[PDB]
Amino acid sequence: HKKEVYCTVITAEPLDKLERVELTKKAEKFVDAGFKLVMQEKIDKKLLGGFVIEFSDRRVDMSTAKKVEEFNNFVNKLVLSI
Amino acid sequence: ENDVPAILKEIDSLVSREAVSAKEVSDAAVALTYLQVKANRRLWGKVLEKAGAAQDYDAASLTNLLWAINTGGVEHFKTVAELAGPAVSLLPSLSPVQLSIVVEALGGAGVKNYELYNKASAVVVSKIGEFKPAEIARVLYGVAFGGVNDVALAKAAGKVFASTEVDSRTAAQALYALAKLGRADKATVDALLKSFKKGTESASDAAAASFALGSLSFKAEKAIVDALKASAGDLAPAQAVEAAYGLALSGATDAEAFKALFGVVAPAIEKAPDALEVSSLAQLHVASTISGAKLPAAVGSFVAKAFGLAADAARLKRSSAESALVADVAAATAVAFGAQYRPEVASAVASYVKTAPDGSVLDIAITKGDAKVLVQAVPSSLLTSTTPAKPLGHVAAYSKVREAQGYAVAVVPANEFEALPDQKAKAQYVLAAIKKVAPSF
Amino acid sequence: ADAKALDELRKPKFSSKYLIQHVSQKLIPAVKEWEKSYQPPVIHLG
Amino acid sequence: AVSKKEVLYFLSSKDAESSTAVKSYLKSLYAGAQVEATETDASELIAQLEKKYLSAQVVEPGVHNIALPLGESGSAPVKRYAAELFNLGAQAGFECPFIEVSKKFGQETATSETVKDVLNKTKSYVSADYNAALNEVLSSVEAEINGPVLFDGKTEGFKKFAAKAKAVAVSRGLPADTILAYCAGSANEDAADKVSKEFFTWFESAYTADAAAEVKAIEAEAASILDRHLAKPVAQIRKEQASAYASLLKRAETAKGAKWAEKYLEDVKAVQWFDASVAEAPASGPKVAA
Amino acid sequence: LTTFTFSGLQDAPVAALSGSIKLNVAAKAGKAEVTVAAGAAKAATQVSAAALRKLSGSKISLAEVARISVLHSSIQNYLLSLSNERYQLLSQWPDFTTMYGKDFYYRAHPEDLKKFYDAADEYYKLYETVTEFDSLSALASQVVPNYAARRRSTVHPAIGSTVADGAFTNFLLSKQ
Repeated sequence: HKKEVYCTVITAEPLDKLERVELTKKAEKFVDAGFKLVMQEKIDKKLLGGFVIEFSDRRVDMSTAKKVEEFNNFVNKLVLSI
Repeated sequence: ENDVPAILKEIDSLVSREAVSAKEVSDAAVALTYLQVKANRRLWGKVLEKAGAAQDYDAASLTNLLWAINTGGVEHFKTVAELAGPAVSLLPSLSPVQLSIVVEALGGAGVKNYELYNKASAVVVSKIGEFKPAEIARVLYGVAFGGVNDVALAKAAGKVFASTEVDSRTAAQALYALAKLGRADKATVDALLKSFKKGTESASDAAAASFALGSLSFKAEKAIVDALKASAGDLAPAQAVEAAYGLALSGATDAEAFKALFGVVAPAIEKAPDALEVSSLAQLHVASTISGAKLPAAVGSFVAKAFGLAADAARLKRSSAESALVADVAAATAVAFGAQYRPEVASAVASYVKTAPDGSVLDIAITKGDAKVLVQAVPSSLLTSTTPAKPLGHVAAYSKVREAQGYAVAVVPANEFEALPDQKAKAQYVLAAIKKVAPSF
Repeated sequence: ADAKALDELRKPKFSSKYLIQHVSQKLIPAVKEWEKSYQPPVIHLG
Repeated sequence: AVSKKEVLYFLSSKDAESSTAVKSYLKSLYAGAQVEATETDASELIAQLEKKYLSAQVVEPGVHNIALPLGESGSAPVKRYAAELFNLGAQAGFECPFIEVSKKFGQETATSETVKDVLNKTKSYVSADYNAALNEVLSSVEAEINGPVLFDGKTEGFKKFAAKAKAVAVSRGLPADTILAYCAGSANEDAADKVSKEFFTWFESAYTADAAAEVKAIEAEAASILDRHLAKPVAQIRKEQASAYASLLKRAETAKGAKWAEKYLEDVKAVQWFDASVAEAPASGPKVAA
Repeated sequence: LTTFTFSGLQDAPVAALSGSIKLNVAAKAGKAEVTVAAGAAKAATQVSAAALRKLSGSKISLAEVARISVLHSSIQNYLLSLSNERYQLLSQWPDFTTMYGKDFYYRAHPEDLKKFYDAADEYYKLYETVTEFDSLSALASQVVPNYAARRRSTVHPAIGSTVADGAFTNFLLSKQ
């Protein structure tokens, strides 16, 4: 009924408030509609940067550790393909 | 009775044999140096091949062959660097003059033999009274250009150069060694400059002393710039580049010496632009910019483009500590200009990366209207190795050449910036430097 | 052409330098367009 | 030609074809061509991959220009070989090997809170003997404190692990006090000079030992290859090498338009030129235009 | 070699050390007369200190002219030295052809004689395969690539086990 979805956002560092509003505007595009987003902040320093949004239904891994791992896998698949 | 191709033919038949001992190779190299053989490269190749193959080296043949290699201008790193084995095995058997010549040749060639330079520096500082000042100047030049930052030998040599009067060639060699070591002592360099009053035996001595004064951010001697003005034609174009570069870095205003040096080096680029290294053409652009003396227009545009190339090449192959320092100084510059949140800091740091007019990349370049500020982070590699730790002459060189492109250059050294405990104090330091250089920002 | 210059004769013959240059020229723009087209997928937990 | 990043990596090089490319670029600039603006873009991951491949393009011809000191007496040919590899790494944009592998240790375990994750993520760069000894030390310290040792550096468990690790490092031959005091620095420059001389004694011994180990491996491989070669009759050797040469030419001639295959066939032609130039005059050697 | 060199007539050699070539210099104030004699050839010139200082202004960069590469030539030279060692042990072989006569044929057991002739053919095979020196270059091409793959390290071309072990001591025994 009410357009509220609960999520857990995990970052490497404690959030700045401009970082908070930019992350909120980034994470409002993963929800279905103009839903209000009630996030909970956590800290994981194994994440190097970015964020991991943990919904109950789904996961969005926009961390930089997942990015460099996808980078290394893509580079390895190209240099073994060539 | 007097035939130089015939004696070269006999030397070539001597070094083409099946078994040539080290005495014969040493004598062939010494004769090739005394005959001043530069056009016959294959004869020097045969001599260096037989020098590499020779296995019975005593003190005299090793010393004479290393003298001949160092004096003839013959560089082949494999043979000379494998000649360090005879040097280490004969180092107790060497006299002070022979140890001097051997360490000078193996250091000027660039041999990375830490055991050789450590044992030689231990020999020299162990008995410093047995060595006369030309010998400790050659050993200091050897351990300096062999990659050893031996400050015990530099202190002992500075004590001797303050106590004993030296020749101008000895002082120029010692200044060149201290300029590679990055030691801007005022006790030693003042003695080595007061020795530069009896004239110069060679123009390469005055050129090396001028380059060494410009590197250590001293001011030019009038005798050195006068000896460079008198005999500028005795230099190679790369030596003329380093002479004019050290004169411009030292702050000399003698337009006649710069005119002579540029008239030496500028037809060499017109004959072959690709003859000199790009670092030498960048040094020529620095000298032409700071001195203000002109060049030919094609030569001036070419050395401007080559300065852009050399700055870009020094930025691409930059050390990682210098990259971290540039990132830290850029973050402090972003915080000093009104960024208290991490995305604002990252966006400002990425916005500071701008393209120079000569095609190179400036890391921290802020513009306001028509005013430009270039924050220049200086790593510890470009600082003076002595305990005051000032930036070297190349830092002021880059500052003056960027100022000629209309950039107010704020110099941020590594020690002063990394002395601060937090980012707010670092932003205060960077903002104080920018306000000291350009108060409009 | 029976005599060659020293700068032509100094180079080693069978090095993998042009293989590395070819792999770099095929790898760098492709990984650039991967970098500009990067979007992390939405992983469903279950 | 070059993509203008290649020429910037080849400015400080001493390799032959890179120097001819740099010289032709400088002649083109003296002709009056404008220098292309260097790119002020690319992400850190994209920039580091380009740097890796450009440094490989500098290292690969320069490795082939270095004579291996095979079957030599004395430490000076091995020191020449190590010095040439050092200067080649400096020409390709690397720092000192000590600093460059310390970068790898700091990069691979930048986010590691325990010592076991450090020993498992830097496993490729540390010897298996030293890694196993440090793992036994870590298991002993985790047994005595009944807790995982953390990588903070101020806990007492890490201090006990660091004491026993300094013990095993001294036992394996590494003067860990000298290595620590060199990277830590000193207040006066004289004590720093003493520590630096002891460190560079260790460091020269270390890279001489690694280069001598590489030379011994190449020597043993060449002796093994020659023994299995000399076990054969002559005709089998001739047909095997002719078949391998024909297959390599067929692999190079399958690719047309590739730069590497064009350079491969040009180098085959230059080897044939070398053989013809030696055949014209065997006592003088190859004809060098001078 | 560096840009400025400071060696010349100052501490120069005055005499040759071998009898194959004779050197006599006469060093006056800033100048010298050199006489070099080898065989029937003699040369007597006059060299200043400034000329010897000008001599190292232009560098002679001596460089190897190799068939394939300096690395390949070093590997092939080591293969040639090992083939020389096997050639020595094959040259210490006994002369079996001194026992090819019919008296040695008919005094001998027939199976021992066939063993002897097979041993002679085995020597001819070994000597023909050790003198196949033109194969050695191809053997060098079997050593070059893998070694080169060890030199294309992502850390450094000159990194080894001991340097990385000492750097790991510095990394671990320091905090974080």
